[PDB]
Amino acid sequence: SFVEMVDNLRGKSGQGYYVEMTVGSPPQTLNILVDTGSSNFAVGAAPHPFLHRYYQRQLSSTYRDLRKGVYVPYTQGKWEGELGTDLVSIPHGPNVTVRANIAAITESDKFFINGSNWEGILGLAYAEIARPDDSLEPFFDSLVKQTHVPNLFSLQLCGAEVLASVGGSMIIGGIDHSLYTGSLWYTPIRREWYYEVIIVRVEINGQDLKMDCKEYNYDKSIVDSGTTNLRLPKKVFEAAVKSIKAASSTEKFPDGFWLGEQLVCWQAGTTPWNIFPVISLYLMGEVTNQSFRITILPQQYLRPVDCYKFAISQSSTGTVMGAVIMEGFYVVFDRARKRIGFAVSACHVHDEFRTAAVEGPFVTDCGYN
Ligand SMILES: CN1C(=O)[C@@](c2ccncc2)(c2cccc(-c3cc(F)ccc3F)c2)N=C1N
Repeated sequence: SFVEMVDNLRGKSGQGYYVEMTVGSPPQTLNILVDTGSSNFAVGAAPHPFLHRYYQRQLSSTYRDLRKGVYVPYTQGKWEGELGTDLVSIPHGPNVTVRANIAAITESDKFFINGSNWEGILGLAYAEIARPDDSLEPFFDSLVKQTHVPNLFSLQLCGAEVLASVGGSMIIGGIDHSLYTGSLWYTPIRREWYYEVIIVRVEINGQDLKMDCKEYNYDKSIVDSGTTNLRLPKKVFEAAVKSIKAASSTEKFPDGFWLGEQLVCWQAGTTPWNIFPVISLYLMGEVTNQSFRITILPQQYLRPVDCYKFAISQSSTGTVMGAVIMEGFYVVFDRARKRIGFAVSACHVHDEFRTAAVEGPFVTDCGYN
């Protein structure tokens, strides 16, 4: 039952959310980043300065070598490992054990994070973007094929001298109605690689950015629990920042802040949330000319570091709806029906004049790549 999966996620602000897993026999306990933006189950499997524990294949009686290496250079860094399979469970998840592919990371650069408290990544996206190629079955595919767990999972990410601690829930194989209020609205998964969606309109304090919607999805828009910020294509970013600056003009900030590098501080409970506007993303609906909107507050896009960082930033690889977006909502990754549902989260942070919202329908191609 889903009650035992509630609060099964933990994290530090800006360093992702992780779920506890065990790998091998006897079971080796590891904290694993829940990542909808990649498709490899990849776990530290050798000593590293930021790892205080790692996967030791030699200690597992059930480990099987696939006799194949994997090398994954990526923009910000890289990881490299060796492929194999082993038994995998999620203690506070479905009561099942599955044989899954595991990339045992032997070498990496700027991949692991100092103090994050996770030792690997659970890529929940689709085979198309798996490394080295799409023949390496992702964890969730193996889980569904090997067990009777329904082809669906949902994420409630709650957020918040030491980085603030965050919590949330990953409900595997269904939807926990206690985790949200109001209605669930669904946007189609445009293609099964990333969790790609289409944004058809963007509003800052009710004011339409009035861009050709192709810009919003140039060259794609994805939902990514493995990204902290709301990331926007350059032209949309600039337009968004312009509008946000204007709405909050009363107070004045350094452009280092708007560039998401500098933090700004008020002291304990004086933060002027009301001076910052709400942001609405309209997502394509299940019905052609129909859309719905998710609206987030400054409490979501200014993330605590008294002090905050502007968690909206520029992207050259399309829109990324990261934690900043997801923390307002209960997000259903309905793989079986090729759609992503959004509803107001029971845990989303807000005040007594505003609240995050999911609302539809609104009547309204925008697909780019
Ligand atoms: C964009 N993106 C990545 O770059 C990657 C990844 C996955 C697999 N292969 C290459 C890159 C990743 C790797 C490591 C850490 C983090 C990370 C996650 C957080 F939530 C916060 C801070 C972090 F640094 C993210 N996952 C995703 N979605």
